[PDB]
Amino acid sequence: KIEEGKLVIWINGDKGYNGLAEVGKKFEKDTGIKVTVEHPDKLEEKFPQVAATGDGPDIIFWAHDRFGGYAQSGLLAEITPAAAFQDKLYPFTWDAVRYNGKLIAYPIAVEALSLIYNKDLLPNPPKTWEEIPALDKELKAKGKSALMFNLQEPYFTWPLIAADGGYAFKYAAGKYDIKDVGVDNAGAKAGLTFLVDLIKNKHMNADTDYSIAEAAFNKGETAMTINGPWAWSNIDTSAVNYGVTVLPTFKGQPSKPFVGVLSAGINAASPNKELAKEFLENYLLTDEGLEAVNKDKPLGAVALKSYEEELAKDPRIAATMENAQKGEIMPNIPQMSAFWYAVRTAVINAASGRQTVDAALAAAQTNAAAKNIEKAKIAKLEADISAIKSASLSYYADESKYTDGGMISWVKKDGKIIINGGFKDNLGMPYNGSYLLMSSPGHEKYLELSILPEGEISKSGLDKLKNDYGNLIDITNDQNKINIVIKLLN
Repeated sequence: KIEEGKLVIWINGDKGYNGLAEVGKKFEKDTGIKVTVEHPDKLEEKFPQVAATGDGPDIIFWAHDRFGGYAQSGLLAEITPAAAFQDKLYPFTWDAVRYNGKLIAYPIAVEALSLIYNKDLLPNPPKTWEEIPALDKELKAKGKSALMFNLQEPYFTWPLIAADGGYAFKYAAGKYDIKDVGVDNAGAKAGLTFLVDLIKNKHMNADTDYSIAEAAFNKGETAMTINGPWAWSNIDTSAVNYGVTVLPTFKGQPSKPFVGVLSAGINAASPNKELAKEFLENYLLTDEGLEAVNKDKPLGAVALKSYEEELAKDPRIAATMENAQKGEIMPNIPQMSAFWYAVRTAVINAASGRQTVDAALAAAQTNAAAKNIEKAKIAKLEADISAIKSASLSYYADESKYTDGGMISWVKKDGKIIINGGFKDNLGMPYNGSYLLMSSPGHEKYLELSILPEGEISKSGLDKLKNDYGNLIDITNDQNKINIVIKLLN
């Protein structure tokens, strides 16, 4: 497994490993424990594999959104920072490294999209999205465009869509509700419509991707663009007088970009959790520690309050932090994968005019939430089946039969359950259909529960019921009233 008495650290190759190695030198100097900083490739997928076998690095640096999945697999240890140390970091950064109720990583850096503008073409960037059309008409008269940014990835268009109410997953009490997606709400409809209106009025092109927008801004063809700190170096080699500021507002509300928090997690299988904690809290997450890493590679905005005030001297870094505070922490749950494809398809379909804004977002809401909504409905259906079996078994232990009276029927009328003018002996009934229990007086091995669910169940849903009860289910009548029968006894 992992050798005791040392620290193995994984970080991406674009992060400051030479400066991080210097922090390890000062740590070895003061403690005698050697620290090796390696930056191998494909570590975001190498870690969950290798750590499942109880191996890997002691500390892993990566964006916070993948750590929630790691925590679900039990690959990350719970960190124990004192309240005194937590106050050294911005409070909202601690929310990016939370799964369930526990802290599972140290926040390091903070990144978000910002508005990048050409100071020669536009010395005063606009504060609102609504004034960009008139700015484009004024700039097109001189052969320039107002704004070009990547429309192919929902990461870049989401700040406008979410500004008026859109959200990925509802965050309630440290937990994300994977059944609640805010893609088809009124706010997302307003944001996407304004984006589509910009395209239909020839202010932007629906085929604009990352490379086309970056090339146009670097050659001084467009006055503005939307990008993150990773693109600054390509603008510096272009030498165009550019600035970085807060994203424009939409309907009086700020744009809400997804916030990415570079985080350091401790391997649950590491025998050096105290060493990792000591290194991260009192060596890396200091003014000297972050400066050494930043001298090797700029971190952008950082979660440490004391050092962020120093980095904020760069107005580009100050703008990145400002847009991040006004944005939404990117959910760290693996259900975001279905969110990305759903929104990506909706934006592309609406931008090219293949669907209406309502039809694109209605499909995306389905593409992002329907499978998780059905998973809950199926589990509640199985909860009723186990409850009916439990109550039927409790009748045997005290009486001498199952149903007693021949048949029992549950049918859901208008909000309540009824047993039809005759009581026998709380079931949510997620599909509002009908339950019916079959048993003839005699024997001890003949219980048959038949269900007539209302609504509809996908093929992936019915197959979930075939993977749980084996051959104990015979699904008939796939048209009109579907029928599910289960033998509650083995």
